[PDB]
Amino acid sequence: DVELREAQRDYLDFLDDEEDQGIYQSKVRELISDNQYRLIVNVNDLRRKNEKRANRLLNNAFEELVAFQRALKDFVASIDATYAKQYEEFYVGLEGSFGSKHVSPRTLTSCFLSCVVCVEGIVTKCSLVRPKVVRSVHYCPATKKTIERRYSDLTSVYPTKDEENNPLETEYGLSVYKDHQTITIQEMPEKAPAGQLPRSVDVILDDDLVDKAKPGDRVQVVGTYRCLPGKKGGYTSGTFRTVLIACNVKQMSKDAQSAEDIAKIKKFSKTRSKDIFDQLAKSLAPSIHGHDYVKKAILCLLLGGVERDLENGSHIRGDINILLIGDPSVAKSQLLRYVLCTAPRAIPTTGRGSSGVGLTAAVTTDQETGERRLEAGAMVLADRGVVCIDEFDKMSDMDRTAIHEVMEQGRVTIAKAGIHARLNARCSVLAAANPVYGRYDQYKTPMENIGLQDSLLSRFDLLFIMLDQMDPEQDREISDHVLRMHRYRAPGEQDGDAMPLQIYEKHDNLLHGMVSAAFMKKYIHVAKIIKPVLTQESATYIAEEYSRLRSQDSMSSDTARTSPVTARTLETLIRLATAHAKARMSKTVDLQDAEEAVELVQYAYFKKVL
Amino acid sequence: RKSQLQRRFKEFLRQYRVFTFKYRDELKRHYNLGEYWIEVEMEDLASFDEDLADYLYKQPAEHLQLLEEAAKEVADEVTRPRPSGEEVLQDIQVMLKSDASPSSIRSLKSDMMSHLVKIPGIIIAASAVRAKATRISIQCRSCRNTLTNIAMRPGLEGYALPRKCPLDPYFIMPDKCKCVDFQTLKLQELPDAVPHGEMPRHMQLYCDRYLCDKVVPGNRVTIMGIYSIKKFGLVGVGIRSSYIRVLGIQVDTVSPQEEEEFRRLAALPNVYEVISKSIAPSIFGGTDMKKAIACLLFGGSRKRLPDGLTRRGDINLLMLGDPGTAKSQLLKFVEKCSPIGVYTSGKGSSAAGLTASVMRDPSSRNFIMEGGAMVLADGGVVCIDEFDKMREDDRVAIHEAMEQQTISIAKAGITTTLNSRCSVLAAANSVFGRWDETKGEDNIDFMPTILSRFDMIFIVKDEHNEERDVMLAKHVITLHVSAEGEIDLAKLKKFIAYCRVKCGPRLSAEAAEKLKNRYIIMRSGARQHERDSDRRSSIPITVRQLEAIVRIAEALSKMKLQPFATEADVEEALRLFQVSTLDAALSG
DNA sequence: AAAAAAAAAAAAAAAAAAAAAAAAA
DNA sequence: TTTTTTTTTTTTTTTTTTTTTTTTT
Ligand SMILES: Nc1ncnc2c1ncn2[C@@H]1O[C@H](COP(=O)(O)OP(=O)(O)O)[C@@H](O)[C@H]1O
Ligand SMILES: Nc1ncnc2c1ncn2[C@@H]1O[C@H](COP(=O)(O)OP(=O)(O)O)[C@@H](O)[C@H]1O
Ligand SMILES: [Mg+2]
Ligand SMILES: [Mg+2]
Ligand SMILES: [Zn+2]
Repeated sequence: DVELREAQRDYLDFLDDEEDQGIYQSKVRELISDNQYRLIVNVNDLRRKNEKRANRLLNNAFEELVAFQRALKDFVASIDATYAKQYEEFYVGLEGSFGSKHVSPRTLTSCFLSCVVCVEGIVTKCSLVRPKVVRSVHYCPATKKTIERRYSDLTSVYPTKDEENNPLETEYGLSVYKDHQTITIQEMPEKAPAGQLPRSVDVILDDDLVDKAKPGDRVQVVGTYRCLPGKKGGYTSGTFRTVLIACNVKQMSKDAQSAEDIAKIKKFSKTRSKDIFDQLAKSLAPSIHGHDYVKKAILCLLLGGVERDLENGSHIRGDINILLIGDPSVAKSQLLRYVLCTAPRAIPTTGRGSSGVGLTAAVTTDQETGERRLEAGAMVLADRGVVCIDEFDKMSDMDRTAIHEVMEQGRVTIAKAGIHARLNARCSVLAAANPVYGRYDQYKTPMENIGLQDSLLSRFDLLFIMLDQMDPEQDREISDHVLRMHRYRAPGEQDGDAMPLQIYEKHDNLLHGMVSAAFMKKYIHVAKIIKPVLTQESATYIAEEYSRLRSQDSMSSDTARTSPVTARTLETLIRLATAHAKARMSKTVDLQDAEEAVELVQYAYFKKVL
Repeated sequence: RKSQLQRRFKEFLRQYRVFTFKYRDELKRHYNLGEYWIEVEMEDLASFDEDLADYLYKQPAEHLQLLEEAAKEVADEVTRPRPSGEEVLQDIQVMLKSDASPSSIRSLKSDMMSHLVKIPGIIIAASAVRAKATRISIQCRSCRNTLTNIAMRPGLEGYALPRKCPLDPYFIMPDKCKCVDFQTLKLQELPDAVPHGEMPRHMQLYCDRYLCDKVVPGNRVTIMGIYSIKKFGLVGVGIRSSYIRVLGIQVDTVSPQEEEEFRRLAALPNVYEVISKSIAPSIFGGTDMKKAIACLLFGGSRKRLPDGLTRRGDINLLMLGDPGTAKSQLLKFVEKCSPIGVYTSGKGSSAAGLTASVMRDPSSRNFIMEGGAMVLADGGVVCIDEFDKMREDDRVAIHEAMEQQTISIAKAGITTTLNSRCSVLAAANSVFGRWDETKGEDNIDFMPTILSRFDMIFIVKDEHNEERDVMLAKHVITLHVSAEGEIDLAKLKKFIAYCRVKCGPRLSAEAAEKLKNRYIIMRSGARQHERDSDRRSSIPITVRQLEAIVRIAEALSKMKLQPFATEADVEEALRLFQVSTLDAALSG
């Protein structure tokens, strides 16, 4: 086959990346070093190096991918034959910019059959992983003969009797299976037209991809679109069943996860080892003005404290739960929106938009196998993440009491007669609230300005009252900030048109009169891994502070507690202190972190009553 | 011979004129654009060669095949020179339409089978686009020979594999068979045509390559197709379920000249005045309300800051008044005039909820999104009459949506945030029914938080006037008798759409300064009035009101396509917000 | 705060339309 | 070998009960 030989030669030449930037040679070194047998190749590279090869690969996926994989196996054999001998086949995944192939399940028309398609969609079905045999081995006790039979990928006869009718006992251990799964993906409800029902498509996942995507996750699947046949039969209808044989599955949450950036982070941490936390917090939500303490507290929510697992298996949560009660138009919902945009695995929700079994996980019947199955609820999905609950007050109290366990111990215990489980929900809850009566009556105690019972207020470690004080100077400042924001226009990209349906950022005068959001994201992500240890002086300081906080004297006349001070408060201090330590890469919770958390708690837990 | 008929079709396509050859150039442009389909007007075919049209009406099945082949050959003759990699000629689907009035579904008796039939209806369900094979290849299992290019019939007509090259040794190779789009729809008789006491009849439509997804359920459609029965390997005896082979679909209900027309319309010195007097001419009075509604229609500008946060640019308006004023009429006009608009009541509408809902199909286990008025009205206007009678769930949903523009729903299946970028125009009556000043500020039961959402709140009254009553009655009688500066509905709607898509303005430094000072003074005055009354007026003023004034200024400057909002438009927006502060302050 | 009525969930049963395999001659 | 009747499976809908939720005293 001249065409196939040419394709393989071109692909091998591409993979032979030493004269060029050495990107794919390094990628092959990566895949061999970490012991995986699938390579991911950016299509943009094929377009940049050979447009004919890229077009052929995209328009005729099957044979081109076969040639590419064979060239990949040859190249890995050349670089190392020992590893290359381990795996029968080396697979390939694609990614990049798919000009016209990038579509959704709705736009997926029969025109793309036998082509390469990079679809984006919401996963609806994930079937059980089954081992599909590819090579069977059968042993005959009578004849002592071991017979191997191959099973080509024809996406059938299984031998049982020898030539002279001697029973064959299959050798399961020596047989070769590849794990295989089928999922059903759907077009994102956001981009689907509001009127008609959702449109979906099947996807078939071989090894290395069987469980790369879980139900109810927004994913991008790159693969080949082909037609399935019916079973043997004299008559057939022109109808054909089409699936997307995936070559790569990726989580669209690129936010979920270089030496230059690491060096930048190290230098930024070491430069001023005192006020990095304040500089970050001030830069947390640039569009919003004021609320320095609230921004500080949120910065602690993003970092979070440190979880403690004792020898007895006891669990002490290391996440920080924050509540923001506010008069109308004080940017609490805007802060929740920012947390959604920035914090990874930030699950939004609203008061009555998630009732009972939807907010937390649920249990149903499979309805096909008759077997009970769990249902990842709104918050169990938010494990190791943030849950932004807006309009918290309007929730039915049943839902509220259905959050205490996840808020405190971070696990949801659900059990019906058939099945029982304790799903992991280690999420930090950021709740927004409009105080009873709509607006905050400063001439009433914060206790009666909040309709929540004492226990739930205890659940929240920090409770911020954000009043709509109109101090004319403060109103002038807020108006200046807002109007400057409303005037801002994107640099160069815009010139008076409308919107269709580095450590430090450049200092604009219309936004400043701070640190980059991307740099802030990277620094926060790296800092979140640090695990500081409390110091003896810090422990004594926090203990004394908690002792006074419980003491009546800590509150003067006409000042009331915004929430009861109990054991949790103490942990909050630690957690908050821990958070402040993580901002400085401290690795040791010194006194500065403890006292900063202490002042934060003192500000949060007492309100002056007029 | 059939070759003669195809030759005549070729002549008709190549030489039909109107000078200009419509179909030759249509083939050129469509094939160059890659459409690979055309829309043949039946009357032109009949006029050029009436015999061809009669044949089509009597024997569509093969005459349409001949026409498609002729169109393919003509397209080759007109666009043969192509770059390497696409020179292979492409078959062409030939949709056909006509001006003939449709025949009622009740007249589709047995005789009309296999004839070309034109019927009206309402599509109540559409299946997903799928694959049907036009050319299949079968390979023998024993001899492994191939019988490539087995012509496949269109429509719901399967095919039987050969028995003799064992017996029945052939299997289909999926990788070698060419298929095309495919879709099945359910067409119900139009409810108007259904007899009084009578069930609505039904029919099954079958689309094809480019007819798939040209309609969505709920469309009022006229279908021209081939009345055909299923052909699947052959007390009711010998009954073959019947269906229509869809060939032509017509869904019932901007040129550069119009772009320049809009440009000159905006340039008029009094464009604002002509627009203000050109929304509810039948309704008498309420000039300020009409100006505010125009501002709402044009909307402000959506801003996304570098941090990613979004500032809504859609104005929200509320109108509290006695039940006498023409405000529901105003909402009906607004929904009829906005480019995208929906009218609904507080408790949703008739079998059409207000806010979106998500449910999982227990059988298919999908995530069905039943769209409420808000999500359907994305990018447009939602006119909520009886806005004070919502349900708690809907009250919270709109509470979130009017500010964030998004409805966040998390069910046992998934979490999601539907995008509802709708401008809310709400109408309502007082709590008691008639606005009585003696209980001023107690005539509204809305919680203070909701009232913050609305950019402007208008208060209407009819407490007393004789001259106004006489003028109103005489004007209504004059309107019913009759039954210039008025931009017609279509022109106004297209102008609104063009302005919204094209022009997004921003404030200027001086305008921002003036608005800042004015807002500071308004806040001071409101605070002082609240202190004097020793109570909190249930109509607050917040930074959200500053955003509202900015949005109104942006809409005023967007009317004129001016990139920057000047001082005069900010002053006008301040006056408009003053006509609602008349309820914020003068009410108490 | 607790009971009465309503609504929704969920699970089990039925129709049924169509494709494939085993038994019969 | 070739038909035929069954077998399934794969969707979809429908009905009863229970549970969950909403409104009233
Ligand atoms: N301190 C502030 N700084 C910047 N913007 C603000 C501030 N207070 C209010 N706003 C503006 O007012 C609007 C109200 O935001 P939102 O949080 O949705 O209302 P609420 O606080 O009542 O939930 C936001 O769009 C925000 O831009
Ligand atoms: N200013 C007005 N100009 C013209 N017609 C009016 C005016 N005010 C009331 N009407 C008429 O009175 C009727 C009542 O109006 P409607 O909008 O139904 O009141 P509501 O909104 O309270 O239901 C309408 O049919 C309208 O034609
Ligand atoms: Mg809010
Ligand atoms: Mg009305
Ligand atoms: Zn043969």
